[PDB]
Amino acid sequence: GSNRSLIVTTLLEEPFVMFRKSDRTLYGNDRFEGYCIDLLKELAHILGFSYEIRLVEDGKYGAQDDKGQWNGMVKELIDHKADLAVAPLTITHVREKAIDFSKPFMTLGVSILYRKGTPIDSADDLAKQTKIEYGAVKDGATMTFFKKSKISTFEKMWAFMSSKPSALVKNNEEGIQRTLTADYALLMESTTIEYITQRNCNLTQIGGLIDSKGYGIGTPMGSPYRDKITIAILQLQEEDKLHIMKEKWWRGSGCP
Ligand SMILES: C[C@H](C[C@H](N)C(=O)[O-])C(=O)O
Ligand SMILES: [Cl-]
Ligand SMILES: [Zn+2]
Ligand SMILES: [Zn+2]
Repeated sequence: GSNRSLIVTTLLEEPFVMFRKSDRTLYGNDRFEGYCIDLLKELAHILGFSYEIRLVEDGKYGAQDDKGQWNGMVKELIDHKADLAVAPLTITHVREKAIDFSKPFMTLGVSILYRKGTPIDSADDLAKQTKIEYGAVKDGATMTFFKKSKISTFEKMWAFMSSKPSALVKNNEEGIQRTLTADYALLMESTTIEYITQRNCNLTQIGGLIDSKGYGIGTPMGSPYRDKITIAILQLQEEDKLHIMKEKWWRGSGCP
């Protein structure tokens, strides 16, 4: 064991982690802002560590291939290339077999992003039909949810998605654009839907939450920092700081 700064793996995703806008050019950690950047700053202060933020090269959250090999931030942790993954990283039972998670700092569920004014009201309506395309981000928790479901409705939807080489999108930005340009609904985590629908009055959430889960800080399996981060998250919750941080970055814009 050594004393050194922690390496934090992450990726770009609004409003969690973004390149802050400046016209003096910025280096290192100073390049970044967002809810997860604030959370990291608070966790580092409480626990007393310095750190360096590195974007994950493949830009992916993490999913397993047919051989069982991981990619994205999960793989960085597995390979011990980072000490912490600080991102909107969904805690899943499958991922827990490969990495460790703090307790959640945010909770959420899968829901549906679609246009307003349609008669679609639930995931069942989407599995019912064919005119409206639907999908999710590739190599993500939401995709894995459908690929692994044993509920008929979601097995059907996975068959649909999986077979269309367009429905599984590279990231949230491309999914949002598809919703804006084609007859397409995005399966998407509810926190990000809240973020988008507060800023785009022509989009809405369709239905409620299809499941319930949390975002946690990821560590390599067995890391001593996992329980420390958990304790610090509980302190930030008790101090009201996770509340302030959410409302800081989910500020919202006027939608009549
Ligand atoms: C984009 C998002 C990624 C998700 N937060 C994950 O950790 O895999 C999703 O899958 O819906
Ligand atoms: Cl980087
Ligand atoms: Zn290690
Ligand atoms: Zn409040």
